Amino acid sequence: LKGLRRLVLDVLKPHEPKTIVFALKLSELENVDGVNIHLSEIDQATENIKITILGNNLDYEQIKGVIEDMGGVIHSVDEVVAGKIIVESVE
Amino acid sequence: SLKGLRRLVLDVLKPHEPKTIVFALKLSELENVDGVNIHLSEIDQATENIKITILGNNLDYEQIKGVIEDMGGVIHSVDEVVAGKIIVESV
Amino acid sequence: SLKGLRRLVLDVLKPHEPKTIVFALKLSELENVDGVNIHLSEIDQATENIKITILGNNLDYEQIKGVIEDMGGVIHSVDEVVAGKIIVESVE
Amino acid sequence: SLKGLRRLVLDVLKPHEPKTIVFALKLSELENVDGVNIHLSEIDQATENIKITILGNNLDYEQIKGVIEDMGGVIHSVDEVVAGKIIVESV
Amino acid sequence: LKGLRRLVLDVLKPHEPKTIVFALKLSELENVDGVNIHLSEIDQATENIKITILGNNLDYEQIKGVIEDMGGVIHSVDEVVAGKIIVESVE
Amino acid sequence: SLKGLRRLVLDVLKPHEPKTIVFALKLSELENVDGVNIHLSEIDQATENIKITILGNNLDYEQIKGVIEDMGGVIHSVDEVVAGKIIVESV
Amino acid sequence: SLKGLRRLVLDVLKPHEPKTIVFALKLSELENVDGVNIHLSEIDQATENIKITILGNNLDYEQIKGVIEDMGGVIHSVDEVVAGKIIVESV
Ligand SMILES: [Mg+2]
Ligand SMILES: [Mg+2]
Ligand SMILES: [Mg+2]
Ligand SMILES: [Mg+2]
Ligand SMILES: [Mg+2]
Ligand SMILES: [Mg+2]
Ligand SMILES: [Mg+2]
Ligand SMILES: [Mg+2]
Ligand SMILES: [Mg+2]
Ligand SMILES: [Mg+2]
Ligand SMILES: [Mg+2]
Ligand SMILES: [Mg+2]
Ligand SMILES: [Mg+2]
Ligand SMILES: [Mg+2]
Ligand SMILES: [Mg+2]
Ligand SMILES: [Mg+2]
Ligand SMILES: [Mg+2]
Ligand SMILES: [Mg+2]
Repeated sequence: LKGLRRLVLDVLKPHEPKTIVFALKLSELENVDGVNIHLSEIDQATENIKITILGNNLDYEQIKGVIEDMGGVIHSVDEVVAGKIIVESVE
Repeated sequence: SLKGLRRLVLDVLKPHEPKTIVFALKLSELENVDGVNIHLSEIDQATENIKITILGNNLDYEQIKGVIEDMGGVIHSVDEVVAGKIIVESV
Repeated sequence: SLKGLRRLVLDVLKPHEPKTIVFALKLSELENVDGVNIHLSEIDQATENIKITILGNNLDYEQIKGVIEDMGGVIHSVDEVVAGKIIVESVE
Repeated sequence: SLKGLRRLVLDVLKPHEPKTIVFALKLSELENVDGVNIHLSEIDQATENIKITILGNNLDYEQIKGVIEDMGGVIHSVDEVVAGKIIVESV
Repeated sequence: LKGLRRLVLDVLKPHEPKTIVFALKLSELENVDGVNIHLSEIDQATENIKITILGNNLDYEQIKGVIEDMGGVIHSVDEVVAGKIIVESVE
Repeated sequence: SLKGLRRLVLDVLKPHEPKTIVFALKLSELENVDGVNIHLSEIDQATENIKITILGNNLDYEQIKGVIEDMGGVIHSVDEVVAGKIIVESV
Repeated sequence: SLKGLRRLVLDVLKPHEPKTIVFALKLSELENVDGVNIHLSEIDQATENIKITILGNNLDYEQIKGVIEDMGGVIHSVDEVVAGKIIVESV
């Protein structure tokens, strides 16, 4: 258990494909334990989704690749957890 | 083994009849479904807004949507999707 | 064996009598009912609005509705339903 | 066997005497009462408003009512009732 | 496990002695398992404190004596828990 | 044996130097101190207000106050205190 | 031995480049560090404000500060410090 452990991505995307498709593909990466997609807000042609990815030594670029290949773009990385222990934010 | 779509939060519109209970039962009788939670969002005239949370393993979206429509329901939005081996909650 | 209806949150309106502790007792005595929670939402002139939470296994809605209605209450709406092997909570 | 009335929350009005500690002790001394919690809601110039939560097995309402009345208090309302094998919480 | 188990007191006391001593003396009473003193507000010559006393079969008169013999006064009993099971107030 | 001052929540005022890191460090090296948490409440032109939480057994206030003093800090108030065999939280 | 600085929460300012993932990775690769959490507070024109929480044992601040500065980061303030054997949370 090392490297990138959890990422929270601010992603913008068209209506297609559906977020279940995004979720599935991402979840199928080998170093990924689970993926959560939260619909932030849908608009006229786009959709704003918050993706939480849990894993072990996650390959950002890989993750960004799957996302972009499906027409989505990453607007920002909101949270990054790295290491042996999943450290939560102290608000 | 646990994989695929694990949880779906669905925004659904439907007529008073049949009652949410039938939906819950029918959805819960699906093969990979562990459980189903149907929360009433708001009642209107001849209409009813519910939030459907379906937990299970490698769930079939299409099979779920099918059940719902087969009962006069319609899916307005997919609010949250969880996929993978571990259930990940939104940060 | 866990299956069927597992939990219901019923919005019920009823005259003052019988008291809610009687609704609770009667509902709790039903077979397959693990427990019952009756929350008082508001008291009116000659009526009360109460929230009923029923836990159990493979619950029979009609039977539960029967008890509530035999008792003088009316179900205005089913606010929550849970069905299946696992009691899944609502994600907020 | 665990059954009957399991937990009550009572809206009680009482004179300043006797003290809430006397109500709590006396009620906790009842045959099938596991515990009692008295939360002071408001002290008025000649009376007080308390919320009495009583936990137990097959609780006797009339008996609990009696103890409260012999002590000079009166039950204004029954806010929550729990009954059966398991203690269920409101959702 | 019988009698008074928890008490929450609204106490008024002059600046001296320090709460550090209240908590310390009270914690030293026979049937007390622990004491939590929370500072509500401090004024020009006094301060309002919240005393949480946990234990088994607590003696109110003893505690009250210890409080007064130190200069503080009990303005009110905010919560009382009696019995075999520590029952929290249902909100 | 677990007794006396168990936890303290200290409101402290101190010049920017020495840094809170040194404060936490020297306090944590005290005899019966299990751990220390220093929370920066507010920085000012020449001073900063921190909240200090000290966990341990039969803690010595005089000692704690001493160390804080020596580094130029000052205890403005004692917001919370726990004493006794068991750690009791406020209700 | 479980001692010293256990957890730190640093308010940091930095240019968009390099990404926060590299910071999170590099800080997690430091000896003594069990895990790192970088929360995005805000993105500005040429800058970015992040809150970094570091967990581990007997952490070296000067080392952490260096890694950050070596990457263009700057520590505007140390918001929380935990030191000792047990991780203590702010009350
Ligand atoms: Mg919009
Ligand atoms: Mg409407
Ligand atoms: Mg009304
Ligand atoms: Mg009304
Ligand atoms: Mg209604
Ligand atoms: Mg209703
Ligand atoms: Mg009232
Ligand atoms: Mg009044
Ligand atoms: Mg009043
Ligand atoms: Mg009332
Ligand atoms: Mg004042
Ligand atoms: Mg005052
Ligand atoms: Mg007062
Ligand atoms: Mg100031
Ligand atoms: Mg200021
Ligand atoms: Mg700005
Ligand atoms: Mg700043
Ligand atoms: Mg700052």
